[PDB]
This record gives sequence, structure tokens and C-alpha cells, in this order.
Amino acid sequence: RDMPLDSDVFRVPPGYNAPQQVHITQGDLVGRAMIISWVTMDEPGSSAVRYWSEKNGRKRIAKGKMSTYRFFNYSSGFIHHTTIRKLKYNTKYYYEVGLRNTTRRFSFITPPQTGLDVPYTFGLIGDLGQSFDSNTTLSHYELSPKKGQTVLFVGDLSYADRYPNHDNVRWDTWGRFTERSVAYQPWIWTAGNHEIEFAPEINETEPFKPFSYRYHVPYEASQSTSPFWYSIKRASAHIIVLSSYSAYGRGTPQYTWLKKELRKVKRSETPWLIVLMHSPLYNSYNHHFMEGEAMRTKFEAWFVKYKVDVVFAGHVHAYERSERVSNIAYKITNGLCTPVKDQSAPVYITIGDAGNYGVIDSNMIQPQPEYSAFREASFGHGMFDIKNRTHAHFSWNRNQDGVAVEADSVWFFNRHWYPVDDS
Amino acid sequence: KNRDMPLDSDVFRVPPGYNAPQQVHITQGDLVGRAMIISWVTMDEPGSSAVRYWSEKNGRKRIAKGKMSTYRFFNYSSGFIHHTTIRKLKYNTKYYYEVGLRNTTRRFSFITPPQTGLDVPYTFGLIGDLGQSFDSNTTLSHYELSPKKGQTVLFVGDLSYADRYPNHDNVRWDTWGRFTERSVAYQPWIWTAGNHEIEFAPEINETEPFKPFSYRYHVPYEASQSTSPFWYSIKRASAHIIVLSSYSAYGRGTPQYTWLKKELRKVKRSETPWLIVLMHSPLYNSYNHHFMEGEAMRTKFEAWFVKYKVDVVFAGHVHAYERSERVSNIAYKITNGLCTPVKDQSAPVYITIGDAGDYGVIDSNMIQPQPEYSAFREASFGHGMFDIKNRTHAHFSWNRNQDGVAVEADSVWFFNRHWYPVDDST
Ligand SMILES: *[C@@H]1O[C@H](CO)[C@@H](O[C@@H]2O[C@H](CO)[C@@H](O)[C@H](O)[C@H]2NC(C)=O)[C@H](O[C@@H]2O[C@@H](C)[C@@H](O)[C@@H](O)[C@@H]2O)[C@H]1NC(C)=O
Ligand SMILES: *[C@@H]1O[C@H](CO)[C@@H](O[C@@H]2O[C@H](CO)[C@@H](O)[C@H](O)[C@H]2NC(C)=O)[C@H](O[C@@H]2O[C@@H](C)[C@@H](O)[C@@H](O)[C@@H]2O)[C@H]1NC(C)=O
Ligand SMILES: *[C@@H]1O[C@H](CO)[C@@H](O)[C@H](O)[C@H]1NC(C)=O
Ligand SMILES: *[C@@H]1O[C@H](CO)[C@@H](O)[C@H](O)[C@H]1NC(C)=O
Ligand SMILES: *[C@@H]1O[C@H](CO)[C@@H](O)[C@H](O)[C@H]1NC(C)=O
Ligand SMILES: *[C@@H]1O[C@H](CO)[C@@H](O)[C@H](O)[C@H]1NC(C)=O
Ligand code: VN3
Ligand SMILES: [Fe+3]
Ligand SMILES: [Fe+3]
Ligand code: NA
Ligand code: NA
Ligand SMILES: [Zn+2]
Ligand SMILES: [Zn+2]
Repeated sequence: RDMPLDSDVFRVPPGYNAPQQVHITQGDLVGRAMIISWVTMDEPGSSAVRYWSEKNGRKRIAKGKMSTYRFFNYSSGFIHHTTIRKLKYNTKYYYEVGLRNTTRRFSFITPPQTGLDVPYTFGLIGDLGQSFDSNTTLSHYELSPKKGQTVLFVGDLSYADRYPNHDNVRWDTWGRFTERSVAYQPWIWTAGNHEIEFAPEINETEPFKPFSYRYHVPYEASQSTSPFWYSIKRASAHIIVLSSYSAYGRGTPQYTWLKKELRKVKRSETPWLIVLMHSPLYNSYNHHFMEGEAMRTKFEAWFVKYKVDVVFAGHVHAYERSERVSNIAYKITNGLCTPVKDQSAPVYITIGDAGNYGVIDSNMIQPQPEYSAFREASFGHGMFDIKNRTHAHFSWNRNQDGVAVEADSVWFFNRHWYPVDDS
Repeated sequence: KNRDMPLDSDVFRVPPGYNAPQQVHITQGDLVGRAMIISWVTMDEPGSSAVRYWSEKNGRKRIAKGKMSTYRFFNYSSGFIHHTTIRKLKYNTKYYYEVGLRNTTRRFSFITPPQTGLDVPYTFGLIGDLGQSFDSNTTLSHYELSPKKGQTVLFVGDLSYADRYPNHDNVRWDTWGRFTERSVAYQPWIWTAGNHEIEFAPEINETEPFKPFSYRYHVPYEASQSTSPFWYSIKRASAHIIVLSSYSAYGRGTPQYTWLKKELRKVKRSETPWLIVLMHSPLYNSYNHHFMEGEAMRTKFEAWFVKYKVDVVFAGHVHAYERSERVSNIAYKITNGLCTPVKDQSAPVYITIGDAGDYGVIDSNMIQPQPEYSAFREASFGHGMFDIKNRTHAHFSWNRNQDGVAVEADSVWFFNRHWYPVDDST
């Protein structure tokens, strides 16, 4: 069910050395920067980005870096990453790439300065892939009247690793296909298991290699030492991105980083505390049942201690919304291993249903457990729409519904600023 | 509070002569025991990485050529580290070897193991969390003086504790190398990485995990088709030893997870009936210190250990001694309430042996009451011995530093899970 190579969504932008696979993401901690990324296929080209605000109309130049990689017998084109800095808040910018030969122009709008009541609408997309289902989900997202301003992407991007030798051409197609969204609004990247691409049989033993060359993240801005875990702040939200497939034992870099990062969160500046990871800690579907248990034993108690509002994950190709529950009272021999209602705990949402390679996960463990509020095996996407420091509205849209139809929706009451039972 | 041996202690003396090799240490260099990695440091100049070696019988002297490396850690600059692999050795024979051939030569010896086989006896020492306190020295002394005669040390992690010093003062890696040489220059120590080897110190711009340890202690990880030094397998006599990394990734689909799943399928109990796992952090631990830190890895690998009938899992990290019953806790399914360990005669025994001395502190606070899964636990310094007699029987003993070197405060017969799975409860 993967879209054929000649699909319209995979068309090559015309013109000699025209930039393609253009994508942007936040480039700093607070929203004044953007990483601009693209690929040129005919020759290295310039890594310069020309950009200007609509407000001041002053054309500026930022210089970046070009890189290449190989994977088995695949050789990449020329990958460009350029960080535009010192941007004004809440301002429309135009930017151009391909300054030496064929120039292409895009735009984005910077977020407002971080603050207590700053509204912002986040899209939720996971396990996207490049099937016709993937295209429908992307269409529904961009047609949504809630108007997403940034996608929180919970992992499993291209599924290129399903192809012979992970045929990395399917990374190039995915980049051309997603450009119509991510060239104009940031996607916040989480690494999933299809990004691991550990393939010792063809001597590719470096985890996350193609993904890490193609998708950069501002990980140094939160004093992380690795691209696979990091934080950003945007509007009223503090977003923590974790790596299900990296080390998280006590004392490891990721564990150390997260422990310190949670102490740095200021709910008086960013009231909405959001965690992204690929593998869900709470999941009542058959597929990947209990894979999240290892990270849960390490980090669940911290999520409760710090009153995380919501944890988004993918991996399971379906939709699930938990109750606020915790399973943190276990001590090996005390028998306390059943999740209980816990209003201090986040809501766990699985949103890995954007299409993958066309397969939905319909097998559910029955009956629906007490910890699960709502689950359905349909393709779709989410929207987390912050109104102010106390209220955020989450909605789930199905591909088989109208683009303005929400099959599930719930009001989030903030755990720090308004801890009322939002059951 | 500071019980570390002072820099001028006799165990830290520098071998005399210009560029004399120091911190000499060996470990198995291949999968089956026909090779040895020879390692050492020269301090005055790079020197030669050549190793001269010969058996005590035929006496034909050969040269193996190795590689030199250096590293920096903050304001520390290492000396010149040599690693050289001697290959194609004969089984069960004594070899002499010489390092420092350019200037000051020093000579040592080792005895290769017998060829792997079903009924091959072999005596393994167990040492965890050694450190360089006076307690550490006593433990090493007790091991060297054992009447049972250890032939290889299985070391379950936390080596030098240099990371406790300001800027992890890597001089304390050098001292530890000189201190331990009296043992490890003559018999292999099998290295497991512990949390004191991570040395993740972003505050001083040292962010490469395991850097000083991995420069100083090499392992034959390619021999078992691992892509990382931090997890690997070796076979020695009748034992198949799997070394895991508590502080590397082990999620589904990760390199270590993938490697272990495939490696367990390669185990042949008719060739190496004793299946032994090493890791730093214990999956079963009834002490307060580090209680339940092993849960995450336990969720991933415990069921595999039972499926493959691992005989024993050795760990350190807790600075005390513990021996579990044969139990498993693998039946949990979130909502089925099955989260209590049960007797399980396919399961390994879990032994915590992280009590060789560290920086001088014992972990004495225990979970009360002693849980059913715990057979024996005691907060004393000491070390262990896993003495394989044959394919059905291995004798494990625990010697305390406060006792005579021949006294075993705890001991138990292991009955092999493949050839003789009798209840061997204490
Ligand atoms: C924070 O955002 C909430 C969601 O928009 C606000 O609630 C909404 O307030 C409207 C009046 O401004 C009201 O018609 C809507 O029904 C309501 N939506 C709900 C409750 O889901 C909230 O407004 C405060 O709380 C509500 C319950 C009323 O008491 C309002 O008068 C309050 O202003 C916003 N909080 C603010 C603005 O402080
Ligand atoms: C493997 O080694 C075991 C320990 O040395 C052997 O058991 C010991 O056998 C002695 C002489 O047969 C006997 O005096 C000891 O009591 C006994 N030790 C223990 C702890 O049981 C074992 O020998 C077999 O097993 C024992 C239990 C008897 O049935 C013997 O008759 C058997 O030969 C060795 N097993 C082998 C070589 O297969
Ligand atoms: C993908 O969806 C877009 C927007 O609905 C449509 O124009 C395009 O033809 C689709 N391409 C496919 C399904 O290959
Ligand atoms: C890579 O190798 C496969 C065979 O394993 C072949 O079919 C494919 O065309 C090769 N691709 C390139 C770009 O050489
Ligand atoms: C490294 O810095 C420490 C702390 O300032 C100092 O005591 C030590 O002598 C230094 N080591 C060097 C410069 O080799
Ligand atoms: C360490 O132990 C050895 C052997 O028991 C002894 O000769 C030496 O003096 C000790 N060194 C210390 C305690 O510093
Ligand atoms: O083999 V002779 O140099 O002691
Ligand atoms: Fe997926
Ligand atoms: Fe220790
Ligand atoms: Na699974
Ligand atoms: Na996992
Ligand atoms: Zn996945
Ligand atoms: Zn430890």
C-alpha cells in the first residue's frame, strides 16, 4: 500500500539543482530560531538561506553546512542544514534556498514569546510512512479548521528500512512528500524504531544514521549531548523528547539529562508539560503490548512527581487515550502492580495511526482495562489546542470522517495550574 | 570517610627502569580461549607494542604486534596504552610473555584454558566493585590466597572509582592498574562495565560514555559478532559467559537486545554446559541501596534467561553479598496481578557480589523481612568462587574478609540446569 515512486507527492521540483525535501524545525530553546533543511541532488550548492520578515522586509543571509552519507550501496545527495537565529516573535518570515541556481521560497510564522496564557495549536502525528493512508492523514491535518501550527511527531518517519537494504531512496521520497507541511511549519522530531536502522548484515552498525543526517534537532540548546533526547519551549508549552531506543539506565546520559531537565521546568513560564516518546508506556493493544514497561519502570514516577500533563507516543498503529493513572507502588513482593487512578499523573495518548505502510492495529486486549479511557483502530491524527494556562482541548480526527469531525475529544485541565478532575 | 589507599602505598609503586611497562593486564582474546589480549602502559615514551611469547615446553619465541593509543580527560593526559593480541595458542599450556622490548623488559606468564568441552573443570573467581581502598587490597589478597585456586576472574564492574576524585582524577586509573597487576598480569579478568565506568561529565566537557575504561580495558567483542565492547560473549573450558551492559540501550530492536537474542541461540550446552551471565546492576536485590534499579533490564531479559535455562547471573553494584533462590517473575500482564516471584527450576540463581571493597563502604540496610526470593544475604566485604567440577556440579563459595582465607561463610552446590536440574536450594 506504499505509494508508487511516480506518485504526484513524490515529484521532483523542477530546475537545475532545485532544493527538495525542504523541512524546518525549531532551532533554539525558546522559538527565536529555525533549522532550515533541504537536499540538492545535482551538485553541492550553497548552504545559504535568504530570509526576511514581512514586518521589516530586510533580506538577510544565514550560512549553514552541507553533509553527505552512504548506506550500503546508496549514496545521498547533498544535505543542507542552516540555522536562522535572532528571529522576532509572532512574526511571518519568508525564506529562500537554492541561491546559486534554482531558488525556492517558503514561509513560516514564529511562535509568540513563551508565557503563561499563550494559546498554541499542536498537531499530533505518529508512524506516518508513505502509504495512501499516510497521504490521507496529512491531507486531513492540513485541512483541519483547528489549524495546527507545529507538528509533534512521535516517531517512525519514512519506513524506508522496510525496503531492500533499507533503500534510502524512500527517505528521499518521504522528504519530498512531507515538504508541503514541514517546509511551512516546524515538525518536532522523535526517533522511533524504524529510525534505528541497525543492519550489521550489510555493515551498517551505527544506530539512527540516515535519520540523524537528514533531521537535525536543537539538542544543545537544552544541554543535551545527543540528538535523540532534548527539550524545546514554544508558546505556553515545555516539550521533552525522549529516545525509547537509547540507554536510560541510572547514570546514563539520557537518564541524567531528563532528571536535570525536569528540575529546570518552570510551570510559571510554560504551564503545559508535554513528553514525546515513540513506545507507549500505557498500551492495551496486542501489538507491542508491554514493550513500554522498561522505560515505565524508570521514568513513570518522575512524570507523576513533576505533574506532566500529557505523554504522546506512537508505535502502536491505532489510537488510545488513557485515564490519569499510575503504577508506581510496586515493590516486588507487595502485590501492588495494578494501575490506579492518579490525578497527579499525565494522560497517556497513543497516536501512532497516521498510516505507516497501510496496516492498522485492530487486535485489542479485552475487555478494555480500567486504565484505558478510549481506544479505536482507525487511521487519523491528533490536535492539542492550548487555550490558556488552565485549559487545553485535545481532539482526534479519523481519516474516514470529515476533516472537521472529531471522533474523540477531551478537555485537559492543567496539572499545575488547575488540578480539577478532568475525567 | 576517605579509606582509599594513599598514592605512596606499596601496591602503587612504579616498576623501575626507563619506560618500564606498568599496569600490565590480560584477558581472553578470542571466542574459545586460544588468544589473549595483553595490555599495558608506558609512561616515558610511546615504546614498542611488541609482545614476545613462548610456551614453557617447545620454547619457540614469537613476536605479536599490537597498537598504541592515548587519551585526554579534562586536564589529564594519559600515558601510552598498548593492546596486543596473541593468537593460535595451544590449550592448557603455560606461556611466558614479555613487554617493553625497546627499553625495560618485564616478563610474566599465563596458562591457557583447556579446550572447551562438556566435562572440563575450571575455577572462576568473582569480584565486583573492587576500588582501591584497604578493603579492596584485603579482598584481592584473599582471592590470591584461596586454596581453591582461581584461574580467571569474572569481574562484574566498577573498577577504579577514579570518578569519585576531583575531575575524575585519572591518575587513580593508573594506580588501580598498578595495584591489580599482581593478579591480572597472570590470569585473565573478564571485564563488565559498571556505572563508575560511564564517566559522563558534561560539566567538564567529557560526554563520551565509558571513555577512560574503554581505552584502558579491551575485550574480544568482535569474536561474538557484537558491535560494541560493552556486551560480548566468550567460552572458556565448560562455560559460556555472556557479558551485558546495564548502562547501554537494551530496548527492543537496539544493538544489545538484538545481539543477546541471537547469542542465546548459539549456546550449545553439550559443549559448554555452564551458562553464566555477567552484568553490573542486579535484577534481584533485596538491599535498600539501588533497590529495583534492575527492573528495566529484568523486564526485557529475565524471560530469556529462564527460557534458555541460564545457570547463574552474577552482578555487583550493591556493596554486599546476596544469593537468590531459583525464581522467576515473568508472568505479569499489567492487569492479571501476577507480579510475585515464584520458585522456578528453569531459572538462574542471582548472586550479588559487589562487595570487594569499593571506597570502603558496605551496604547494610536491607529490605525487611528477607523476601522469599532471597536465600542468603550479608553485608560483609569479600569475594566469590564458582568452581566447576563437571557438567552436573559446580561449587560456589563466598569468602569474607574478616574470616580466614580458607573459610567459606556461604557455599552452595549448583546443579546444572541442562544436565542435572535438581532443586539446589540452600
Ligand atoms: C481558559 O480557557 C478556557 C477554555 O476556553 C475558558 O473557558 C471558557 O470560558 C468561556 C467564557 O470566556 C465560556 O463561554 C466557555 O464555556 C469556557 N469553556 C470551557 C469551560 O470549556 C476559561 O475561562 C474561564 O473559565 C470558564 C469556565 C468561565 O468561568 C470563564 O468566565 C473564565 O474566564 C479560560 N480562563 C481564563 C480566561 O481565565
Ligand atoms: C560431578 O562432581 C560432583 C562433585 O565432585 C560429583 O559428586 C561427588 O561424587 C563423589 C564420588 O562419586 C561423592 O563422594 C560426593 O559425595 C559427590 N558430591 C556431591 C556434592 O554430590 C559427581 O559425581 C556424580 O554425582 C554424585 C552425586 C554421585 O552420584 C556420584 O556417584 C556420581 O558420579 C560428578 N558427576 C559426574 C562426574 O558426572
Ligand atoms: C495525496 O493527497 C493530495 C491531497 O489530497 C492529492 O492531491 C494527491 O493526488 C494524493 N496523492 C496520492 C494519493 O498519491
Ligand atoms: C544495491 O544493490 C541491490 C542488490 O542487493 C540492487 O538491486 C540495487 O540496484 C543496488 N542499488 C544501487 C544504487 O546500486
Ligand atoms: C588538573 O586540575 C586540578 C584542579 O585544578 C589540579 O589540582 C591538577 O593538578 C591538574 N592536573 C594537571 C594540570 O595535570
Ligand atoms: C596490600 O596487601 C598486600 C598483601 O596482603 C600487602 O603486602 C600490602 O602491604 C598491602 N598494602 C596496603 C594495605 O596498602
Ligand atoms: O628463556 V631465558 O631468557 O630465562
Ligand atoms: Fe510504526
Ligand atoms: Fe560499586
Ligand atoms: Na513485543
Ligand atoms: Na522497547
Ligand atoms: Zn514503531
Ligand atoms: Zn555500581
